Amino acid sequence: MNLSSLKPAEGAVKSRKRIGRGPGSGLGGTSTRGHKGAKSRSGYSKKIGFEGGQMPIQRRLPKFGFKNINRVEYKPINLSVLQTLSEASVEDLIAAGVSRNSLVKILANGTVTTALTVEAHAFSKTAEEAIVRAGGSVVKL
Amino acid sequence: RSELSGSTRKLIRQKGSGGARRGDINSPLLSGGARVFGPRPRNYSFKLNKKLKALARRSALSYKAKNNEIIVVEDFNFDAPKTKAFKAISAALKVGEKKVLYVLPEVNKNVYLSARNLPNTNLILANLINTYTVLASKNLVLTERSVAVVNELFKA
Amino acid sequence: PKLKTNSGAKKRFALTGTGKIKRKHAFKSHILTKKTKKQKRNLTYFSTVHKVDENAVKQLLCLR
Amino acid sequence: PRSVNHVASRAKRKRILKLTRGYFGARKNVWTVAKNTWEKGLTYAYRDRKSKKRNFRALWIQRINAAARLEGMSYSRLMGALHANGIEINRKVLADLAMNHPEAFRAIVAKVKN
RNA sequence: AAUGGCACAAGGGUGCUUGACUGGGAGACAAACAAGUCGCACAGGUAGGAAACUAGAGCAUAGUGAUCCGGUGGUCCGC
RNA sequence: UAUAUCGGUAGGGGAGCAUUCCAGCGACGUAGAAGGGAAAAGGGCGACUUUUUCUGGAGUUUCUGGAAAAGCAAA
RNA sequence: UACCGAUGGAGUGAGGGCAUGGGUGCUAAGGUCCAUGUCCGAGAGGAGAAGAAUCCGGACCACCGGCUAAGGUCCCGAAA
RNA sequence: AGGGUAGGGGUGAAAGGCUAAUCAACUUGGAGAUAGCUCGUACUCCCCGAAAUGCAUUUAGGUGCAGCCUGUUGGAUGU
RNA sequence: ACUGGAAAGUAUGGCCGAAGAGCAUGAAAGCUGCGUAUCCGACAUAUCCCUGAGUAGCGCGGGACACGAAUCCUGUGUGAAUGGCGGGGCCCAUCCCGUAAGGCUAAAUACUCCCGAGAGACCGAUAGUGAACCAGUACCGUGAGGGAAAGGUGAAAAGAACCUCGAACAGAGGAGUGCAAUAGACCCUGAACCCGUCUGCCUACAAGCGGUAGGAGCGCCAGGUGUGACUGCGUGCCUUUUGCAUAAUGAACCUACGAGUUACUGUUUGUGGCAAGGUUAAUUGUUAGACAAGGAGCCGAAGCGAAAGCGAGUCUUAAAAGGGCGCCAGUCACGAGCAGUAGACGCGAAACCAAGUGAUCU
RNA sequence: UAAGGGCAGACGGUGGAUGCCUAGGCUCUCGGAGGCGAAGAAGGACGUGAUAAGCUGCGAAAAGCUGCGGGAAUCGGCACAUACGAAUUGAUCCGCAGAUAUCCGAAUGGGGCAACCCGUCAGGCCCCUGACACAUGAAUUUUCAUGAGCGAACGCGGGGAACUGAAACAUCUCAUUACCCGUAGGAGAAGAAAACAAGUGAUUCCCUCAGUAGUGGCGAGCGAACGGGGAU
Ligand SMILES: [K+]
Ligand SMILES: [K+]
Ligand SMILES: [K+]
Ligand SMILES: [K+]
Ligand SMILES: [K+]
Ligand SMILES: [K+]
Ligand SMILES: [K+]
Ligand SMILES: [K+]
Ligand SMILES: [K+]
Ligand SMILES: [K+]
Ligand SMILES: [Mg+2]
Ligand SMILES: [Mg+2]
Ligand SMILES: [Mg+2]
Ligand SMILES: [Mg+2]
Ligand SMILES: [Mg+2]
Ligand SMILES: [Mg+2]
Ligand SMILES: [Mg+2]
Ligand SMILES: [Mg+2]
Ligand SMILES: [Mg+2]
Ligand SMILES: [Mg+2]
Ligand SMILES: [Mg+2]
Ligand SMILES: [Mg+2]
Ligand SMILES: [Mg+2]
Ligand SMILES: [Mg+2]
Ligand SMILES: [Mg+2]
Ligand SMILES: [Mg+2]
Ligand SMILES: [Mg+2]
Ligand SMILES: [Mg+2]
Ligand SMILES: [Mg+2]
Ligand SMILES: [Mg+2]
Ligand SMILES: [Mg+2]
Ligand SMILES: [Mg+2]
Ligand SMILES: [Mg+2]
Ligand SMILES: [Mg+2]
Ligand SMILES: [Mg+2]
Ligand SMILES: [Mg+2]
Ligand SMILES: [Mg+2]
Ligand SMILES: [Mg+2]
Ligand SMILES: [Mg+2]
Ligand SMILES: [Mg+2]
Ligand SMILES: [Mg+2]
Ligand SMILES: [Mg+2]
Ligand SMILES: [Mg+2]
Ligand SMILES: [Mg+2]
Ligand SMILES: [Mg+2]
Ligand SMILES: [Mg+2]
Ligand SMILES: [Mg+2]
Ligand SMILES: [Mg+2]
Ligand SMILES: [Mg+2]
Ligand SMILES: [Mg+2]
Ligand SMILES: [Mg+2]
Ligand SMILES: [Mg+2]
Ligand SMILES: [Mg+2]
Ligand SMILES: [Mg+2]
Ligand SMILES: [Mg+2]
Ligand SMILES: [Mg+2]
Ligand SMILES: [Mg+2]
Ligand code: NA
Ligand code: NA
Ligand code: NA
Ligand code: NA
Ligand code: NA
Ligand code: NA
Repeated sequence: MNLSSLKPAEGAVKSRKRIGRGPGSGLGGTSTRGHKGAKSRSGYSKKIGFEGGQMPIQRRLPKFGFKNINRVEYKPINLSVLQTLSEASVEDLIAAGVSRNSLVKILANGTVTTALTVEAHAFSKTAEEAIVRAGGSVVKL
Repeated sequence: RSELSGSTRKLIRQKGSGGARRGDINSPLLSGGARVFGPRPRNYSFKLNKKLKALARRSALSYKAKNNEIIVVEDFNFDAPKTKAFKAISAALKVGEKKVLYVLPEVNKNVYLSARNLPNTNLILANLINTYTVLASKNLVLTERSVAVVNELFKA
Repeated sequence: PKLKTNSGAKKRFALTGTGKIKRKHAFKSHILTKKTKKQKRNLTYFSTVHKVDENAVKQLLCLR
Repeated sequence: PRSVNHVASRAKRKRILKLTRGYFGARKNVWTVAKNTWEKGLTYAYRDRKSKKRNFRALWIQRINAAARLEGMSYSRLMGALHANGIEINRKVLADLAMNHPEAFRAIVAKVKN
């Protein structure tokens, strides 16, 4: 193709819907709005959380809990991806190839099965036991 | 309606006059009234992914190569601007009938001045190649340095 | 303009792992000697928003 | 850009108004009146295409009745006899023979006169 | 209140008692939602009883009302 | 290829026509453009489209894609 | 032959007549309130003189072909 | 003849009279106030096709959620 | 050379090009004119020991801060310290940070009555400014104020000498000009409604939405076209309704005008690019919108718990899977649907408030 | 027999649709510039041409006067005009610099119903005319300098609604908006820690943080900052 025979992919562009333009289109007259009432008028809008005057669910239910400000949340990294990164080293904690100046916690879902010394901010007890069983070490710093 | 110059006074009293009820003179129903849902100033730019743009560029170049409109020529310079010399170059390359696009490695002011007045000729730098410009011309002419630049800068 | 979250909804609802809405049962604040122990424990437990009330709770939470 | 389809909008009306020639008074040329008249006529035409078949069958039956009474029978007796004998000539052909080929109608009647 | 149930009584007495329990809710009924109803298993420690067994209040169905803000008792987080 | 199906208001879905402008590719025009009158023909169907002639006396248009001040019978 | 899950878009939330079972009313109302069907609503065609829902019958388009329904066959008006 | 009293303000031998043919003022602006109300809503062909019920509501000619329609999908079950 | 009233058109054959932008010219011009690319050019006149007291702080009443009673401000009443003093969301202690009650300060930012040069998938005379022209004019009002309609002969006025009818150009018929006067001053084109004349057919015994389906005769020009004796069927349309020929609503008619649009943010979906990753924003560089940079940020990648926290587990428990929630391909765009915020499909109140104009009527 | 009528075609009338056309609008970009005025403004009144002036220009020197530079044959403005003149001893025109510049208007000698009436003191004419001066207020020591009024938006400051939303409404919202008033500049404001934070290092603006923390008849709603990336 050139500029003279351009063609979009099949089904990529669709024509817009145009209402209030006659009977044959199926969208004229009342123009998809029904007959009367509030919803038929220009400028009608739905009040969010309004149910006709019945007490809404967001007022019927109670508030609960609180959110801690200084919440230390770790990014989880598992043994399976540790072994995947190991199989193209034996000294992890690079982890940029991920995170971006974050705190990392090593978790035990797969298996290490290698001899690695892993440096991370946190480990689980199962993860520590797994890496030491496979013959590794932890640097919790 | 809010930008017309008439006043907001009720033209006729609400009841009793025997005609249609009327508000102010800026109504779209009245001759000289408001334009409803007319044009507003707009910005038509949108985003395409960089990799999508690169793919489109390479597709245009591949299409030119497959359809055999790419001619590689030697680099040339002009001591003084001269339209006749560029016309002769186009005639010798057999590109002077339809639209042609020459791709140059650098500015080459004398060459640009020479090609300025020719009607079916376009010039472009190698590093500024885009899909529209590549596709808009029947013939593509490259120099050796332009080929090197395009290969280095638009690969994969 | 960007959509604004409803403050009451953001104080009353929470998202679960598989995109469900977590909520607290509401009949247990101040008349509890009369009620039944099993009733009170079932109101203590954390419930989920009904499917018909979903997308309304989502509109309140800005479809999040 | 600004788009006003002046020529197409007028041409639609002119095409329809060529169809309302011959109407009475304002119904031929006044457009809202003329367009109103033309659509009601179209509903009539749909109905009358159906009614034309009944009208022509009734005319055939009346002509066959007269010719059969000339021959000595009635329509119902003649048609019963034809159906019993298995003659498949329809009422249009029978009416045409009765009006224009009385000898052929007579031979048909004589075939089932037994 | 009315209706349904009730002789092995669910009706009436005696003795001992506090199961008018703690951790609970396989599974159902009912239902716009909110609400509502019946009901486990097993563990801990008891009451009655020779034991088996029963006891998570009352023959059952009315006896109330959300959220927000406050009060009291117990036990994780902000400066 | 068969069978089945094809009345419809509110309403949902699908596929198209015309209009103004733009890009690319083609074209037409004082040996007569657009517009206006008359006539003829066409379309699974239709929105609409071609052709002939008179008036007219200078601009118009095909296809593919793009964008809308994108269609009136009642207020 | 299209019943459920999940999702996108709705409209409707003034109903009415007939038959059947009832309440109300006066065993009145083209009355009113429920229930079960049905039709009009949103349904053209045929008979009943002319009638929203009574009787027959669900219209893709064309036909100057044929058979039937309800109901009819002395004339207006098809057929004894 | 000249002058003074200015908007719910003036003036009223009091009628809610009069205040430039306007009175339980006029002009311009906020302003396209708001109107759960009435009216109106324009090209074409094809496929499908309702409801006028329940619950709640300062609710009853409005609206929310069910019920009933439609598009696209995955399951077997619907009559 | 051809057509033409007139070539810039078409067909040949040439030339210029740092100039093939444009406008004008009797039709559409790189080479007819003004210009354009490029280069040159100004007599002037302009522009470039001390350390801030009615303070810090405090009571009462208020205000501004995102905040509807910490920091900041103060009407009223009070009132220190000089290593000391202030803040870190109310108060205390430690710690940390700072040094009030004095002042000045460019840039990056906001705007367009005005001047110069440019542009538009903006309008094209009921549009676009109210205003293309006599426009804030005419007109209306005591006043404040409100507020129109109105463009086009022809290339060139060559804008019709003279004749005829007529009192007269009132108007016309000629002649003449001109490509054209049915371009003759209201002048390009010249539609509808509405109004006439001529020709063809029908019509004075006939009764309802005016059509529709049949069907002679007559009349025109070779199977077309006009009319329509006579026959069957037929209570307009819109809207609102359980239901409208309805004696419910609405329209004199025609032409023109007139009503789901756009922005942002979500969500679903069609189609795409990359893919365990996906994507840049503001902005910057080069040449002049394009190309390249820019990873801040956002989403995904692990959940459970109010939370500390633990983690394919976790919460509840003294403990038990006894129960709950979880384990057992995304992301960025383009097109479309829908939602919210904006006047948000259009027209329509009675009113409310602010600032002005009116006692020439009464 | 058509008094009249109906339908069709042709040809006219009216009217001004449509098509084509337009420098008249609309939205912007870039670069400048961002005032005018007591040396009298903006905006007006009356005049001014050979011939009445509707616009334009100009001001009793009145479609114009002078000089320098540019240029070289027509010019004497426009509303479909002629006459009569100017001009190669260089008109007209163009750039720059000058001259004149009535009356009103802040209006300023006093008044006043704008474009008018009436004056005083000195000076030059002869009841009456032409050139001066003669306002106020804050500075200055009578002299001197400034100010006043008008005007686009943007800035700062003083006052400050309501309709509306909350499906009623009073806290709240609309909104520290409309509007009134005062006052700068080419920009203004802010700005150099008695700061943020739990290491940074003055202001201002942009992208994020984030519809997050908070706030709220905890309703409708409102809504940061730290940090990070930039402009500077
Ligand atoms: K309609
Ligand atoms: K209530
Ligand atoms: K055109
Ligand atoms: K009913
Ligand atoms: K209630
Ligand atoms: K002409
Ligand atoms: K012309
Ligand atoms: K005409
Ligand atoms: K008829
Ligand atoms: K009436
Ligand atoms: Mg429909
Ligand atoms: Mg509705
Ligand atoms: Mg309606
Ligand atoms: Mg209704
Ligand atoms: Mg409205
Ligand atoms: Mg107003
Ligand atoms: Mg307009
Ligand atoms: Mg539109
Ligand atoms: Mg039949
Ligand atoms: Mg059918
Ligand atoms: Mg259908
Ligand atoms: Mg012709
Ligand atoms: Mg339109
Ligand atoms: Mg129209
Ligand atoms: Mg209702
Ligand atoms: Mg009802
Ligand atoms: Mg009834
Ligand atoms: Mg209805
Ligand atoms: Mg039906
Ligand atoms: Mg039969
Ligand atoms: Mg008969
Ligand atoms: Mg009274
Ligand atoms: Mg009066
Ligand atoms: Mg407002
Ligand atoms: Mg209004
Ligand atoms: Mg409303
Ligand atoms: Mg169907
Ligand atoms: Mg609903
Ligand atoms: Mg030229
Ligand atoms: Mg106009
Ligand atoms: Mg006369
Ligand atoms: Mg003509
Ligand atoms: Mg004409
Ligand atoms: Mg008779
Ligand atoms: Mg007769
Ligand atoms: Mg009624
Ligand atoms: Mg009827
Ligand atoms: Mg009405
Ligand atoms: Mg009427
Ligand atoms: Mg009517
Ligand atoms: Mg009408
Ligand atoms: Mg009309
Ligand atoms: Mg006649
Ligand atoms: Mg005519
Ligand atoms: Mg003088
Ligand atoms: Mg004075
Ligand atoms: Mg309210
Ligand atoms: Na559709
Ligand atoms: Na021409
Ligand atoms: Na004449
Ligand atoms: Na009328
Ligand atoms: Na006649
Ligand atoms: Na004076």
